[PDB]
Amino acid sequence: APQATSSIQQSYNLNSTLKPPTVTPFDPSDAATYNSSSSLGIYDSQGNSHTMSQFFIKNEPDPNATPPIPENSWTMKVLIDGVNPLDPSNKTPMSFNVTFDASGQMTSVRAPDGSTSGPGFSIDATTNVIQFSPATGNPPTPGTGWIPAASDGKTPPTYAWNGATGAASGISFDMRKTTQYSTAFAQSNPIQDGYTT
Repeated sequence: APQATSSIQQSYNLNSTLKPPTVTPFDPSDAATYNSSSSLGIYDSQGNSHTMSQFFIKNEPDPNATPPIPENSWTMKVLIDGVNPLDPSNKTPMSFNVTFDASGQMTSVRAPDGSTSGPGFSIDATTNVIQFSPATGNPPTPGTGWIPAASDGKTPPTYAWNGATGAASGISFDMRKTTQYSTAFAQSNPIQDGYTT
C-alpha cells in the first residue's frame, strides 16, 4: 500500500537583503508579489502526488500593526496544488509569521495574530513545529485540515476533494534551523515520509 505524508522536515535561508514586494496583494501566479518560493512533493492516502508550495514575503516593520511587526519578520504562505489546503474551492493560503533574532537565527513560527493556532493547525511554542491538523468529516469538512484535491482540468479549473485523505495525524511541518542571512534564498533537501505505489 502507499502511504500519506505525515511529516515534512525542510529548512530555508530567507534572503536578508530582500525588501517587501511593492506589488500587493499576494498572488501565487505573480512573482512580483512575493520574495521567494519553494515546493515539494507529498502524497495522499492512495499514493497520489500533490505539490506543497511555500511562498515567503518579507514584512515591513510596523509598531502600529495588529500585532506589531518586528524586524526580521517574514510571512510564509502555504498552498497545496495551488489551492487552499483546507478547502479546494478557493486559493486562500495558510499563512504563518516567521521571525529571526538580530543574528538571523529563527526565533518563532506563529499564526499571523501571534498565537500558536489557527484554522487547520497548531504550533508547538517551544520547537516552532507546525502540526497541520487532520481534516475531519466524510466528505472532509472545509477548514479542518488538508483536503487532498484534484482539478477537473477546465479553464478556469475547479478543484474538488479527490476521495483520498492525508495521514491520520495530519502533517508535522518542521522548518527548524531556518536562517535569515545575506545570501540567496535556499531550501534543504526535503525529508518527508509519504510514498507512492
